[PDB]
Amino acid sequence: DQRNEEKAQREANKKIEKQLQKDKQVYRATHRLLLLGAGESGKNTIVKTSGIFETKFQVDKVNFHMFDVGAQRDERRKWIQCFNDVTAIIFVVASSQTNRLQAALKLFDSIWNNKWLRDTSVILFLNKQDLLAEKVLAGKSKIEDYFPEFARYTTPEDATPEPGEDPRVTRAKYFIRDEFLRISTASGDGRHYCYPHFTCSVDTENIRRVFNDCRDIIQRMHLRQYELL
Amino acid sequence: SIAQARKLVEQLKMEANIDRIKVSKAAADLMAYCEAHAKEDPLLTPVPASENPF
Amino acid sequence: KPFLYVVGRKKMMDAQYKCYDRMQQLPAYQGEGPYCNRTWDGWLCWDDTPAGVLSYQFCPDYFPDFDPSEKVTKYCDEKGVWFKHPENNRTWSNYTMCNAFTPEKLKNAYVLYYLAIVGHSLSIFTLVISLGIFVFFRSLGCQRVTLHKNMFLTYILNSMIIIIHLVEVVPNGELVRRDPVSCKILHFFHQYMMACNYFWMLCEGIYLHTLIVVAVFTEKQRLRWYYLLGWGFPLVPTTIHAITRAVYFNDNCWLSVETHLLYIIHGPVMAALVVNFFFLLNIVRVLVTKMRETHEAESHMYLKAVKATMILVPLLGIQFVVFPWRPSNKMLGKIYDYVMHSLIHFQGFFVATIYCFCNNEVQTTVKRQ
Amino acid sequence: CSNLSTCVLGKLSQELHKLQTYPRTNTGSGTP
Amino acid sequence: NYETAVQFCWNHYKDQMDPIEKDWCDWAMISRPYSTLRDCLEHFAELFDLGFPNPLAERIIFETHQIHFANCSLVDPPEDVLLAMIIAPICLIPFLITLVV
Amino acid sequence: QVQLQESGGGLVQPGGSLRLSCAASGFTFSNYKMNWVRQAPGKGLEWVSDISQSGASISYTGSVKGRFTISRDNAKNTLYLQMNSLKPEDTAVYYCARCPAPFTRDCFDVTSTTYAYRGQGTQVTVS
Amino acid sequence: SELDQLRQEAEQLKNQIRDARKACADATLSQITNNIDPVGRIQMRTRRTLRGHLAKIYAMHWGTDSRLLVSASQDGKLIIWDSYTTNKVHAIPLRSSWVMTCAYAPSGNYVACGGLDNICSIYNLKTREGNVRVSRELAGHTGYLSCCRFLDDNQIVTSSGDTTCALWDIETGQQTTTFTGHTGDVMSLSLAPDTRLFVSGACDASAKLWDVREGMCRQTFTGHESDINAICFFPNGNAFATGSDDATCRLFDLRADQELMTYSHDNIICGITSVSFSKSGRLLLAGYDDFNCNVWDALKADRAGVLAGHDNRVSCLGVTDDGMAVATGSWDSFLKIW
Ligand SMILES: CC(C)CCC[C@@H](C)[C@H]1CC[C@H]2[C@@H]3CC=C4C[C@@H](OC(=O)CCC(=O)O)CC[C@]4(C)[C@H]3CC[C@]12C
Ligand SMILES: CC(C)CCC[C@@H](C)[C@H]1CC[C@H]2[C@@H]3CC=C4C[C@@H](OC(=O)CCC(=O)O)CC[C@]4(C)[C@H]3CC[C@]12C
Ligand SMILES: CCCCCCCCCCCCCCCC(=O)O
Ligand SMILES: CCCCCCCCCCCCCCCC(=O)O
Ligand SMILES: CCCCCCCCCCCCCCCC(=O)O
Ligand SMILES: CCCCCCCCCCCCCCCC(=O)O
Ligand SMILES: CCCCCCCCCCCCCCCC(=O)O
Ligand SMILES: *[C@@H]1O[C@H](CO)[C@@H](O)[C@H](O)[C@H]1NC(C)=O
Repeated sequence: DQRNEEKAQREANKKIEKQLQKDKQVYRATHRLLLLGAGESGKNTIVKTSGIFETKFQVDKVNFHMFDVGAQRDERRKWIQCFNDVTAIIFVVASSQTNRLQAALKLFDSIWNNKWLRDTSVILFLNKQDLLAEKVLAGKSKIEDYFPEFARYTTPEDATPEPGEDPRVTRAKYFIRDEFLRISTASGDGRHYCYPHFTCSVDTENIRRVFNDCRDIIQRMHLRQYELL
Repeated sequence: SIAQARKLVEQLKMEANIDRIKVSKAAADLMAYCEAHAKEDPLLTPVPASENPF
Repeated sequence: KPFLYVVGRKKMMDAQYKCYDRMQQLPAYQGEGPYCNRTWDGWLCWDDTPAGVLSYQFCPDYFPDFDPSEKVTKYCDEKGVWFKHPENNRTWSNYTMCNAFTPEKLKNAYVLYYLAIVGHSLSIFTLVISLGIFVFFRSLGCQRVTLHKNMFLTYILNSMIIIIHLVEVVPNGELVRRDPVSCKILHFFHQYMMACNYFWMLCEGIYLHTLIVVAVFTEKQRLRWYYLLGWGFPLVPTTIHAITRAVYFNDNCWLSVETHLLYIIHGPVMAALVVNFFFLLNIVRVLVTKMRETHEAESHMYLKAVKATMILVPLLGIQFVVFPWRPSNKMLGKIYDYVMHSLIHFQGFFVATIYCFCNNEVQTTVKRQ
Repeated sequence: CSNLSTCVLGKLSQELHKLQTYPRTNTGSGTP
Repeated sequence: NYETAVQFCWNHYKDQMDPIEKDWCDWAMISRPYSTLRDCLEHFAELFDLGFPNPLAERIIFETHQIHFANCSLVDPPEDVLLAMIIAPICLIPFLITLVV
Repeated sequence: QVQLQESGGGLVQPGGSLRLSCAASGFTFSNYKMNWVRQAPGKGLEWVSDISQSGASISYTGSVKGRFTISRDNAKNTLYLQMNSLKPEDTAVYYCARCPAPFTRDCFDVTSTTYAYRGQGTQVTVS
Repeated sequence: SELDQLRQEAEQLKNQIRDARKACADATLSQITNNIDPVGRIQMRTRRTLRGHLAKIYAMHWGTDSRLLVSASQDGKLIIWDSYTTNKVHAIPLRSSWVMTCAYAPSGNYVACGGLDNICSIYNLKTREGNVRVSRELAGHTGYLSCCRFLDDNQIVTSSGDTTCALWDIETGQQTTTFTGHTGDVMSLSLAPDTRLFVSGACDASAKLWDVREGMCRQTFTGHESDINAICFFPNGNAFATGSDDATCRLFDLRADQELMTYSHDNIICGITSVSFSKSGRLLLAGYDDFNCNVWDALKADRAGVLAGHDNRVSCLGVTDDGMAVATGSWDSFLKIW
């Protein structure tokens, strides 16, 4: 008789599906995030060897799982497909030798137009605005020589600058934002949306910004399940 | 650099002196293997529902 | 006589005593010389009228074919006496106005009666196919779908009992006069499912509100309360109604709707549908800000804001709140019937077409399989 | 609930029943 | 024979209404007696050619409102119990809706 | 074998011109986005310009937005970079980098230190 | 320049290889198989559906018993499936959820997993403690693990995204042989039936035949034009197929050292993610980005069947050791037996 080993197998599957059901709760409740910087963009400071650094943090009783690819090579065309099911990709930009801003613009262009990232929103984090604050008000042109269209660019009248902030940086601060938005407003297609912010690696609300931005992504994802948006 | 590119040339000497049979022989061998195991291929010849466990 | 004639006579006997009390209460009215003495003609009473003045009064509700919208006339002869019919020389009040529109009201009702059967025939054909797609193609299976399936089951089961009620009970003259419990507990199932259908729209509204407005992050909600609010709750107002309907105002097959006992079923149901309207004013409010954060053009934002509103009307039963009361006007109430009956009887067809047939996720799933 | 939106079917069910099942009230001579 | 019919149900309305003479001016006490007088009159109106109402019949009804009702002074669930089974299920939904969240 | 043998290059006076060809062999041209990347002595691989598989979409980096002009001939399977008004900042080994996947709008890893679909490079010196 | 004078011999050796392979290219696989009987329409139907996974399924491997199979999903679960009864035998919780490969040992006692953690986790499926625990973690790789395959109970070849394949000893946990030939991210490896040589497909559009015992690259096959995401040995051990992003499958040969066949179609402009042969190697089942698999004819190069029962991208597929079933993992968290 072999039906005595099958009943032990079908009851083992009962324990497995109970564990899978309990693990289905913690998986869907936890929001996976991809912290992908542009090199020396200061993404290490936003969190505060191994293949990937799993970071755990909860906001308003909502647990988030941020993942920082530590020991991965600069060839991202293959392991970036693993982050299709993530809530958002935290794109940290240096925002200040090599033109790192153009490398971030090309990295954001490939991420935005990737066939497997068409549904994954990107929480753009233009980091290190403190370093940019003296790169525009003390000479040392690093945004005009690297971008000639910045000369024929004015700060939007509806843009809200910070209290006590010169227009020379605000023009450069929003031009960097507009440079990444020119890729978002072209390949959006109502599937994923870019959420640019001005982080400084010294703020205390960068995690709160991700929480508020992930709220819009899940909201817009549910708004599309009912075909409302 | 100038030292790692040498092994790329070293590898091409170990790759150009190998034995290579003709394609007509390399194609007839795969063609013979597909027919010598055709009757044992359930995906090629569908097995009846008796032996099929799926 | 049937029960409707019993309560009609009770209201008739009630008005008989009140005016005979009013006959002695009002003093003698000396009009323009010879006047018509106040009298009770058997159904209504008429006050002191001058000679030649045509007295108008609303039609009484003592008979089924009558309607209080019409008005009756009792002329006064120029002799101090009322107008008597040349039929048999008897004082007579013209009451033809109440039942003169019965042949045209029965025909107008039959158009709405067949609008329901044909309306509930597409809410069944297009729904068992729609409900069959969700349970078969379980790749679409999600918490939004598992509530839509229960929502589709309320539309289907209500459409089946409504048809059974419409083709078997209400047109049958022989079945209603006997007023057995076979048509009374069927009215219970008709009311229970209508309450279940109207309350599952609230469950969709609550889920749509908890998915978008409040608590956006949490997934796999507790569905034991959605089944309780959608199924276990609607039986409470139905049984309290059904018990009171059997104790108080028990008529033939419970077809009568003039009683206020039906507000037990349609009072919480209209209160639950107002919450759905307050949920529509929250999802659309969020949907507007979502497009405002994108700076989309107003010509296309409004095109999507009204499109999202019109597709949420059948699911949340918004037509029950934007057109809650029938207008007393004859022409306004006439179009109100064809508007509401087409929105309610085709509601099961609208939710199946929009959320299952027109849904992009469902169209791709069936075109691949 | 006679004029409520939720009861439009019950009003339709009553209107079809009140006019078809029960005969028309006589309003001729010998009646009020 | 019609007038003989009027007198039959007339005191029939009295032998049921006389033992209530102490409070015969209350409506709930006269609900049935007030109606079972008229249904004889119309049934006897269907007996003969003259149909209700008729001066041979309405004068008796006019007689009734002078004998007892005039001598006195003049002025389904109730409104409190009907709302007990309506306001309770209505306000119970906002309580349940809050706990569904 | 994906063979990207580039032509052109050499020492040019500042404010001159140069045409950089790229013999793209071993794969199906007109299906892959063609990019241009350079590596200045003492700097990392930076992106200069790209061009779509149909020639319509054209992009340059900021420093060569108006000076350089990219071009491709799908018939000859070649890629051109019409460089004009060369400055002492353009002295770099220009690489002809092909996009990894065909029929895509995404171009990844064209500026990575190790990339197999990048040409051998042309030593363009502006002195 | 001396380095340019060093590439003088490299390109001379490349052109010599391109000329040596031209002499062996006396015919084509279609020229020899132009008169054979086509296999006709090969229609397979979904027999089972493994819907236990939550996230997208990245890899899967059949056991040599042709009944048990393991699947890797990005949620951090390594579920061993009983394909006959669909009963999940095990549910292994992984330390790192981003697993990109899983290997079922031929003995069935051990199972592996690897991904963005750069660590191959060997799980013992025969444990008397009552739980499936990590037997050995291989953290020597510096890049993400894309593929891994078991040679022995103590030997496992794991390819990695660091352009390097490695041979491991599970007892010592150290690399016994390191393959540093590829210049791009190695995406898939395939062991020969003799388990003495294995071919690895990388993002350099080239496939390399690696000797496991000697540690050298015997041959290099660069017939593809884009990243080779898939690879699978021929059942005879002399050939292998390669799936790349150029929407083309190519059947090379370890003896001809050149591309024998190209499986292409105008309807297919999507990269291949997984390839597999049958028990006879006649059918070439390949997973595509068209959310479905295709049953190619290895000898005729004509599509003979389609497996269109997947909602999302088919990331992996595998054929049993007896050729009775074809499990196809996809990104819709669903494995399906064909
Ligand atoms: C008035 C008469 C004619 C009909 C009375 C209806 C009820 C007796 C039945 C019919 C609909 C049934 C419900 C239909 C579906 C469900 C969902 C079911 O759960 C699921 O199916 C969820 C899991 C999944 O979908 O995979 C639990 C029981 C319940 C609430 C059923 C409970 C019993 C109900 C209310
Ligand atoms: C006219 C008469 C015949 C109506 C009879 C209705 C009952 C058959 C219904 C009403 C309430 C229902 C219950 C309401 C809620 C639940 C909990 C529900 O639990 C879940 O599915 C939880 C899922 C989760 O965890 O999210 C299972 C069905 C059940 C028992 C339902 C079973 C069917 C019930 C008893
Ligand atoms: C917008 C949808 C409109 C549907 C209208 C349905 C009308 C059904 C008519 C059925 C006619 C049956 C036979 C005639 C009966 C009659 O004279 O009323
Ligand atoms: C979904 C199937 C039913 C579709 C509708 C069936 C009823 C069609 C209309 C019937 C009109 C005649 C009614 C006769 C009533 C009676 O039998 O007394
Ligand atoms: C879901 C639709 C149900 C339709 C039928 C409901 C009414 C069935 C009631 C059966 C018992 C009561 C009637 C008994 C009749 C008799 O005395 O023969
Ligand atoms: C409560 C839900 C089911 C309803 C069953 C149908 C009841 C029909 C009426 C029963 C007889 C009337 C009530 C008892 C007599 C009385 O007190 O008047
Ligand atoms: C037939 C149903 C009609 C329902 C109409 C719903 C209209 C909803 C209006 C929501 C407005 C949201 C934007 C308000 C902006 C503001 O004033 O700040
Ligand atoms: C009563 O009114 C109706 C209203 O149209 C009229 O047709 C009828 O002739 C009137 N009755 C008599 C006796 O004139």
